[PDB]
Amino acid sequence: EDRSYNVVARFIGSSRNDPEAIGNLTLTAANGAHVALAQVAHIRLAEGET
Amino acid sequence: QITQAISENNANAGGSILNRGEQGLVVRGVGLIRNLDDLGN
Repeated sequence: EDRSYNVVARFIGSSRNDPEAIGNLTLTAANGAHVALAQVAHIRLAEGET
Repeated sequence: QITQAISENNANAGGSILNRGEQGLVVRGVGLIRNLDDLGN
């Protein structure tokens, strides 16, 4: 109608609850193989200014 | 294709908020280019 909303694709719940899960998340590659980002992007924990 | 791909390869994004218990965690990440050694990739 006159109203409008957004549309969002998001990982479900515990999919990311923590660093370990996010590490095990996947994305594609040039060679056509799913690769966990933990194999490429180093995931750590640090505090930072609010 | 080179210029398109290398101009596409440079970017960053925020991860909103991850909740562990009552603790909110701003998910931050950066692959942002800094030195010229990272330019080679």
